[PDB]
Amino acid sequence: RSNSSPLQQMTFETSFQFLKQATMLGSHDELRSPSACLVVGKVVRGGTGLFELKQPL
Amino acid sequence: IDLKFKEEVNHYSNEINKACMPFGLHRQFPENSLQMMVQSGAKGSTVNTMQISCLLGQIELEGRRPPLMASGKSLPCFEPYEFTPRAGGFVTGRFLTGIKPPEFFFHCMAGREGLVDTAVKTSRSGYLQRCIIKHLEGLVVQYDLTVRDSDGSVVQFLYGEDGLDIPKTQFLQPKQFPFLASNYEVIMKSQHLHEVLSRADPKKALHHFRAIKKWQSKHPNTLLRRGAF
Amino acid sequence: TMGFPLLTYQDRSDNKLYRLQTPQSPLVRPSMYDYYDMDNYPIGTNAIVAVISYTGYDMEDAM
Amino acid sequence: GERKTALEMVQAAGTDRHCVTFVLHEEDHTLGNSLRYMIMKNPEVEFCGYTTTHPSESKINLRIQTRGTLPAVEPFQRGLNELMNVCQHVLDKFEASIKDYKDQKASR
Amino acid sequence: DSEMDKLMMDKYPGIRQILEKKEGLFRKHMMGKRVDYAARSVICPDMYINTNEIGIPMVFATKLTYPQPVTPWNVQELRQAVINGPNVHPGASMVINEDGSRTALSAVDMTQREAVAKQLLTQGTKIVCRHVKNGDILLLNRQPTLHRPSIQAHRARILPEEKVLRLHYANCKAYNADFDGDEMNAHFPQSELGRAEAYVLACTDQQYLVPKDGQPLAGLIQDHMVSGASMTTRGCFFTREHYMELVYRGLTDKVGRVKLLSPSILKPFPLWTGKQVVSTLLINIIPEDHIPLNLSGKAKITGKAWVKETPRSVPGFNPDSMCESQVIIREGELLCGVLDKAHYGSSAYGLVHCCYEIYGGETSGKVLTCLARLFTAYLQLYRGFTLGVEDIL
Amino acid sequence: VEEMRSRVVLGEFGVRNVHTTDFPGNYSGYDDAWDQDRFEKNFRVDVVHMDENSLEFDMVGIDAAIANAFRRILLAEVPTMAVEKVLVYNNTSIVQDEILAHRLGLIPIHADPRLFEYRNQGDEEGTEIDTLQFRLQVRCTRNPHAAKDSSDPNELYVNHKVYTRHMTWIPLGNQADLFPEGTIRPVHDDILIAQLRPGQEIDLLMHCVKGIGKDHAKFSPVATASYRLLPDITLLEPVEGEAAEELSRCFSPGVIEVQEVQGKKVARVANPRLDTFSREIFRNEKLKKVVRLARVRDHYIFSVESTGVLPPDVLVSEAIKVLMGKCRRFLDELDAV
Amino acid sequence: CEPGEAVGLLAAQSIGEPSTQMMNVTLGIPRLREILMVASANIKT
Amino acid sequence: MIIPVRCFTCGKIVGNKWEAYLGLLQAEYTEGDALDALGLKRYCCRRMLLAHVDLIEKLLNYAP
Amino acid sequence: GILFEDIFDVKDIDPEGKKFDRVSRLHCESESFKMDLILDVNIQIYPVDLGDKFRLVIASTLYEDGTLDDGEYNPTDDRPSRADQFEYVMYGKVYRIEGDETSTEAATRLSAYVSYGGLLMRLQGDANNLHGFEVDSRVYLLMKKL
Amino acid sequence: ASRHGQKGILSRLWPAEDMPFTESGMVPDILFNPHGFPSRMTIGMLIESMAGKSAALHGLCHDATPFIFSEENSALEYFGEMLKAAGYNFYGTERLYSGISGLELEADIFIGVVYYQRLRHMVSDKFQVRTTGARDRVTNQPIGGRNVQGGIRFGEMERDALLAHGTSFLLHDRLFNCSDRSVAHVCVKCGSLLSPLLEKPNRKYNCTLCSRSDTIDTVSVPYVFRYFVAELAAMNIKVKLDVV
RNA sequence: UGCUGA
DNA sequence: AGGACAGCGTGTCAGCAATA
Ligand SMILES: [Mg+2]
Ligand SMILES: [Zn+2]
Ligand SMILES: [Zn+2]
Repeated sequence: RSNSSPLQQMTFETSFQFLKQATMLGSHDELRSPSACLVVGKVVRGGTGLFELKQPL
Repeated sequence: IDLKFKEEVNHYSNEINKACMPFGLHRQFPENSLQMMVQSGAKGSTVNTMQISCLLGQIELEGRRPPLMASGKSLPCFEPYEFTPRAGGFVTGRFLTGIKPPEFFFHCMAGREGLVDTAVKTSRSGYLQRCIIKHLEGLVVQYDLTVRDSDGSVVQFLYGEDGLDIPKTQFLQPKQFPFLASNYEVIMKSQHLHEVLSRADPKKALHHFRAIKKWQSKHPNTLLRRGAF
Repeated sequence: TMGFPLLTYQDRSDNKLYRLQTPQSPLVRPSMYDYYDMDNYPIGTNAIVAVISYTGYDMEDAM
Repeated sequence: GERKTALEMVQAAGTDRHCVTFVLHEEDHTLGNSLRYMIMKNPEVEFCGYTTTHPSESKINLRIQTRGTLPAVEPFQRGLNELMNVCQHVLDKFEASIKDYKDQKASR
Repeated sequence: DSEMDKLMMDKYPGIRQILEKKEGLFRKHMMGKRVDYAARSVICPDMYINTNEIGIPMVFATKLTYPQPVTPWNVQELRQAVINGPNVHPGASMVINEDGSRTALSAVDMTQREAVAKQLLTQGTKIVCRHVKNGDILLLNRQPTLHRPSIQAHRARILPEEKVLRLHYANCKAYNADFDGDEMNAHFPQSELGRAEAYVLACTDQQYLVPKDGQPLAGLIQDHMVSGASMTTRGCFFTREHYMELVYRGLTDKVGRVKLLSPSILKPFPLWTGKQVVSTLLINIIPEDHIPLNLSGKAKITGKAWVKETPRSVPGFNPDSMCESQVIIREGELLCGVLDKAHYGSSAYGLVHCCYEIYGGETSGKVLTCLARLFTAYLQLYRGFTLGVEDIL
Repeated sequence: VEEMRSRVVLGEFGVRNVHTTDFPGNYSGYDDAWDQDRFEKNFRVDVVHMDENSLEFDMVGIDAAIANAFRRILLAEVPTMAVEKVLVYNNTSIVQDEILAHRLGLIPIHADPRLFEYRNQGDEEGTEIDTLQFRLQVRCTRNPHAAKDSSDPNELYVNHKVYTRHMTWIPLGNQADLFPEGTIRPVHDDILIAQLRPGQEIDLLMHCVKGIGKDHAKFSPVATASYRLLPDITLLEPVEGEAAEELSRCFSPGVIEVQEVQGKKVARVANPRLDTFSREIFRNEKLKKVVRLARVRDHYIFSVESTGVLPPDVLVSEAIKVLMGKCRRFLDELDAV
Repeated sequence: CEPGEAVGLLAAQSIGEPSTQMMNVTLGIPRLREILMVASANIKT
Repeated sequence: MIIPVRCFTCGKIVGNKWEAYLGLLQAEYTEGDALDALGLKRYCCRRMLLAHVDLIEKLLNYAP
Repeated sequence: GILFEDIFDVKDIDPEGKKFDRVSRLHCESESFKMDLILDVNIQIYPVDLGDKFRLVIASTLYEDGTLDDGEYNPTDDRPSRADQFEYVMYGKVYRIEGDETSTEAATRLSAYVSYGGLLMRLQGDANNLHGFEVDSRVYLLMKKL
Repeated sequence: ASRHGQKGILSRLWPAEDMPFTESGMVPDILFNPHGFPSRMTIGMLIESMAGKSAALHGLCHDATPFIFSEENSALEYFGEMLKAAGYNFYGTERLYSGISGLELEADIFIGVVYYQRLRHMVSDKFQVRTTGARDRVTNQPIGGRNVQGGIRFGEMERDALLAHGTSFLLHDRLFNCSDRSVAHVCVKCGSLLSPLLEKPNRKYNCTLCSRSDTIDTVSVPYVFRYFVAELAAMNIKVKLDVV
């Protein structure tokens, strides 16, 4: 409950209570957890994905 | 009573294992094939080697001897409230010369509780691990060596309280320096090389440790309430 | 075990039915195996087994 | 004749003629082991060893490392010849013995 | 919510049940999707493929396809693959066009595949969906995945006529595989950016140490421990021809001369020691430029296991100064010690753990492979291991 | 300072060594460079038994590598003829079609494989050069001339049991000449192929091709071709006085012949070759110290038993020639560069 | 400890694997669940 | 079902000693003496006949 | 090229009780030097008994004419004057030299440990005559009974 | 499997000329590693081998009834006497040769006759490979089973190990590209997946909620992500997503 | 839902 | 404010038949 990720926290347990909460509070998700990053099809923010590559022109 | 009974029986087994297993075997360790398989770590144990020869042991189901019936007998073959250790699951037979029917029964009880416990234990462990993994998953080491969560909350300011991930700290223990010293030429050529050793400048950290050492020299008892006044 | 399940093929129309071609009767078997004739329906074959570590492919439960 | 059921030679690092690895195809431990026994009798070879590369495949690798002078392809071609000479002698001796025994038994 | 109302019937599950449970939609189809380009089959012991390799049985290899782009430096080998066809092994099932897509070669007329072997290099280049090509990287997983070492990357050694995926026995304890019917999954990266990570990060030699306590995970098992303990014992003497053919059969060396040793006994008959076989196998594996390692430790077999007869008091002798319990490798040459599980095994600070520290994880894998082969040749050629009834008696 | 040049000594808890000390540099003076004349002088073959389908020559004075090469040639490289394809026109038997084909492949044919040749890859048809065809066509009928009896041969029997006698050779090409009438036939006329009941029929054509016992056992020409090193038994002490008989019972019975030199009984080692290694003296605890049993170094004993396709001596000759052919193939491929 | 290590997942799996596989106090997974998963003020012993 | 044609370990042909074996057992001979009189020396062959169960005689009893 | 030569006599055939198969550990003791020798010897090739003498030599070369050894084994060598007055020749390396324990005493005795593949030897005695040794040094152990 | 719980897959078919032949000419047909005994203590297999070898030798048939052989009358004594009465050795070990080197192995091997059963589980019934195939319509994911192409559920336990290695891209490639990778459109200004619209046949997307047609742009997303936006709307809940 | 495999 | 209590929870891993 003391967690800043609605997409996490609903991939764990009691997903409908945590969805009702996140919905009646307008709770915003930053897509920084591994779960929130695998739900919307992003690259996790640890290990190999932690930096850019920035090909110079 | 159960506990103070699995004791006279255990005195006789010690006397029984010692009689046969070390030197009562027909062939000894260099030339025995069972020893030299449990003794070199290939497969098995001295308690498997025994329990194949000279004793099977005291059966224990829930940490206790086999349960009694509602009339006070542990098995239809045994009088009610029979004192012999045999009636309580003390198997003196070995797999070399098989075990009798009553001992077979207790051994099956034990072997079956083992499987039941395996199933239930795994059922609980899976859930424990799922919960743990679902909470500590976003903690990664950052480029400032601090262990932060997904939202930036600093959990630790240094991973192990010193950094130093586990697999690499195996030879940094003492008692492994006489190895790094013996293999110094290979270690410098193969990894660090003369290049890194001379591209190192230790003054800032070395002076800090000198200051710490001087302080600890002037204050042997570091719990003595230092103060100006 | 794949064995000899019955004598009446052409008649059963089951779903699966595993049959072993040339079963044998154990040369070492309990006497009760002979009270309920279980050789009307054999289950395996006798093999010459050597207990030896020779190949490098028979370790950890493989044969 | 056969481009690969037979010999493929891999000269070592630096193509050392004195260290060669012959690949013999369609061969198992029979020829491998007899030829290694016949090549070990040459005092001019310092290391001879054969090995099967993998069970699924049908091929062996001989490794001959000779001394400083000879190109390690003479030891191979001489072990072959000595093994074939031994086989010819064994064949002659065995046929003569069989004939002699047949006569001794048919007479009596 | 199917169960908000308990007094109605003909009630099929609502959305709370479509989303929220182990069946659910998050713990399934969200975190546990099903994957393409993956195989699953029973695993079999190999031992004659290097520790970093998996054996693929030519039925996955002909179906698993990697979609590689056509460029000036590969258009030759890709051309052979499109010519070999969908069913011959170094072949290809399809070729994707620059703007169009999916012109399948699976025909077996052998002429249209040649009609399309041209026009390769004839925007985004044509991509040939080639088969697995004996050097590819594959992720292998056993299903109770309880640690990081349960998924490791392997190097696609293709084997003909089988339906089993063959894996070295050093990689057993990592997976907990037991060769008693042990299905295992093999995933085929398809991006060329997950291949770089399977090579660098998920590789199976970066996985030598368990992350729980840093102690080694890969090691030899069973009869590679009873073989090495009975060869490295003090009274094992080998003639020149059993010394050789035991060194070369552990090495199978492909690059460079095999550097040998001198007989320990030179006179009544030249004879070697078995510790010398392991020595000479150790000085060939260690990389040419690097120098052999020094190592001092203890053996698993206690120095008391050998005491047949009561020990008598020697006035000036510390029995442990010269015992088979102390392992002493001095410049890559084993001088004392049995080298049981304490080395070659899953125990820390042994010979292979120090090899992995000083010279890297590929050299420790090489040492494991070569030592397995040597200890197999020994039991298969000159000695034998069995377990009768006169050793349990 | 004690040399033992000729025997593989042995106790109970294991054998002493695995060497033979007859190679280059294996001694101070006893060095070797493969003296061919020394071989041709120390080699001798002695043929003990030679019934038909048996041979037991000795092959004294050869290494284990060459003996093993000969043994592995007989088991897996000497060529034989055997059924490879089966065309089944009808088969109303209890025995399946695939099982019948299998059973037919394992039947030995008396054609000599040296007059034939290997079918080229994809040569489905075959020709007089590489194939032999045989036909089994049998039908079971009740015999009209039978009483109310139950012996299966008397009634319910024209062809109750299908044997190898029922297989007939169909001369494929000009093979009727070259092969006289009885020469190409199955080796055994009594092998039970199947069993039939009235109204049941077998009808098939079998094709026999050449091949070696290496790609399938059906093509293998010997039951077994193993060898064993000649045992050696030495009485370190004169055994006598009713311990001689206990000694004579701890061995295969012919090995220790108990003579009666004086009033007392002396045991003597009459024939060491009969001994089977059973190591039953080592259980005696008083005579394990009296006898030393080992093996002669390079003195073998072979035993070849053919199935019936070729005689055993011809089998051994063709094995030696197959090894020579391997060597010559590799010599001539080396000369190709 | 290279930057990006994701050490929390390693801690999770290192506490999990040993338990999943494997006197007047509590032992085993009961105690681990009392400590980690429940954080109870009431413990059995 | 029916007698194997060749012994599995060796390859010796035992498919022609079934009826002879049955005939020597009807004459009063033990299974040991019978297997000896047929030439089955090594026990790998002796197990091939000693433990054979002829189930072709029980399948050949249901209607055509 | 000799580093040590002496005439020993076997005192104990295997005191520790560890018994290997073809190897026997002799505990000898020099004469006229009172040096000590522990020696693992392959007794299947070279039987040794109690109360037996033997002349023992340690060398760094077998040529006894100065030329160093090349570290390569040729059974085909054409220089055949290498020491052959000796029945049992070994070849190992010294892996440990340790001055004796006694402090406050002269105690200038050294124990040199040599390994011969797997057959260890220990030579203990006055340092004055064990100077030729040094760790990692290859040495031949020639022996000849008397 | 044997009659004593000693199961095991068939790993090799060893050539008949590479098998260790015995001094009697025989050659085993099953090779059983001797390391299954020490931890499993199936001493009944070691007695069945000797009993069956004695049976095959003497033409007998011994019984293996439990509780018929005591400590005083042992089974090993009985069957070793039977063997020694046939010319073999008490302890049941006959010495073999190496079929590969041709030398008599130093150890004498324990050989005998045991009764093997063949189990009903074959690799031919338990092997699966899926590439592409029935994509489940509700989630656009591989179908499963073995009868169709049948995919392998990845699972929540496995993604955790793949990210421990820090191989984010392998975990990205696998899930997104081998599973539901879709290419949806969003009202970038209003952040709704549901809003973008296609004209009946140019087919330029136009937002239904706000009439702007040039705001719409594509975003890579899964189908179960779209399925979840649909399910959440089936309740009046709104998922407003911020496009960048 | 009854089975089965690790 | 001492309770009484009603209320949610999870639960390793893949196959087959078959049938709602
Ligand atoms: Mg298993
Ligand atoms: Zn046989
Ligand atoms: Zn809008």
